[PDB]
Amino acid sequence: CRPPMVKLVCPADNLRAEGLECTKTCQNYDLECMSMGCVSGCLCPPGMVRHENRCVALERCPCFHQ
Amino acid sequence: DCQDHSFSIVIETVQCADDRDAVCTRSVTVRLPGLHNSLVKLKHGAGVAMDGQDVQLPLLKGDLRIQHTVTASVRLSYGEDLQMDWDGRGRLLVKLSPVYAGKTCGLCGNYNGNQGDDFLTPSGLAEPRVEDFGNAWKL
Amino acid sequence: DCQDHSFSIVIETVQCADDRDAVCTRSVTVRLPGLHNSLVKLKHGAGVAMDGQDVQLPLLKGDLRIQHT
Amino acid sequence: ALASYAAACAGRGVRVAWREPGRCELNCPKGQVYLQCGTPCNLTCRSLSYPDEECNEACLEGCFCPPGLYMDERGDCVPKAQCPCYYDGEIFQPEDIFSDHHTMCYCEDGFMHCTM
Amino acid sequence: IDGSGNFQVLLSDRYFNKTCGLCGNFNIFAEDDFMTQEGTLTSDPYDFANSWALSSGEQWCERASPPSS
Ligand SMILES: *[C@@H]1O[C@H](CO)[C@@H](O)[C@H](O)[C@H]1NC(C)=O
Ligand SMILES: *[C@@H]1O[C@H](CO)[C@@H](O)[C@H](O)[C@H]1NC(C)=O
Ligand SMILES: [Ca+2]
Ligand SMILES: [Ca+2]
Repeated sequence: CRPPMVKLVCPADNLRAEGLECTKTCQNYDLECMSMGCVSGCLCPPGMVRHENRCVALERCPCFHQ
Repeated sequence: DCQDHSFSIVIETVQCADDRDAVCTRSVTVRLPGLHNSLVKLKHGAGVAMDGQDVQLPLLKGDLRIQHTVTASVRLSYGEDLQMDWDGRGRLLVKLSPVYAGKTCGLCGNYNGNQGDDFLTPSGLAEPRVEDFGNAWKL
Repeated sequence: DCQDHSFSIVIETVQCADDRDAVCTRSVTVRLPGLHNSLVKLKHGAGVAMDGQDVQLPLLKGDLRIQHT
Repeated sequence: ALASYAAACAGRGVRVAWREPGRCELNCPKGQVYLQCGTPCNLTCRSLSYPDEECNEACLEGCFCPPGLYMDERGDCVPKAQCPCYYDGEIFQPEDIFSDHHTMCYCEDGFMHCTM
Repeated sequence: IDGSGNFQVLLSDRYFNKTCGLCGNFNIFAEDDFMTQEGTLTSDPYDFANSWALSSGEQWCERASPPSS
């Protein structure tokens, strides 16, 4: 859909796929993310997390105090 | 569980009563990795719906039991340790056995004896304010 | 259907009322290869159990509807 | 055995009473009416929340309610504008409001009136 | 309040863009003064104006509807 990472839409067997509904940011990375069902969209590759602008290397998102 | 990954409870809240401060809860969803991979939504009525299919109570399975109670509510159970109550209009109670005595990360806090570290974020430091506390457990 | 295999119906019959000739029917099972492989059992009460799990009516699926009348 | 014949007749258009005190009269529960054909496309508060699904039904000879009332979820037929609202899976209650992030919904009578 | 029962209020300058009630926000633009209590904007008069009702113990109020006459 948009470079520089690949896209997937849905396998749609009984909807386990992580679509646009569950985008691992650097705040949600560890949390038990929910999955209502696969939705065709766009996402960065698994070894990556989104920040405010785009997806930047995992080892550079800040850790948040107050 | 946060140590052995044996359950997880996730709640959904939406605002009621056309007012700034009144915020309710609609539904609770429970996940049990022991039962393959089961999602058991609890809905606004007395409804239960496991893996998308509305079901008729009582339910018996490998180690899970769901059943009505006398005062028109529900009662989910798991083996000798976990237990829940839920009646329609957003009032959930969750009892828990002393087996999980110190291993829990959630919005209820870990389960040792001290209430002085109950605002402990997933990073590791505890917050002074309640507002920044709950913005850390969003999904 | 026997020619395209679209559905199949089976009934189970037992004896009632402690007599030689009083025979009844208990349950009905319908198999629809269209819904993957679905087994819907119709029980002695009004209960319905799809693939072993009871359901609460009304049910809607691809083209399948079950409801109280 | 008698009712099977009467049902077979009705498929050919013939209507027949054949029921009197002293035979199997339906013993309808209280608060309901045994009355003959009542063309059921309503009498359930579900039909109020979903008004555009279907109405093509024949005569049935069931238990029904007086023509100002509807049946409740648990089985009573007292309500008029006291019967709940159905929504996406759940069940709500008269005079309720909620607002998540996209829509604002209340429910008057038996329908929603979601906006946004 | 007149003899007829007509109400009137006259606010001051230091409340520009700060009033919030049923006579609407106080701003120069006359198109965005149906903002509900939740902060969103609507078009329906009664949906906008039922969000500003106040209840007090004994007196409970329902949702108001436009007259059908
Ligand atoms: C239900 O549908 C029938 C069919 O036209 C209609 O005559 C009746 O007024 C409706 N309402 C009730 C309460 O029966
Ligand atoms: C009114 O106040 C809000 C919030 O400070 C601001 O965004 C908006 O521009 C103000 N309107 C005017 C006309 O100044
Ligand atoms: Ca503690
Ligand atoms: Ca204005």
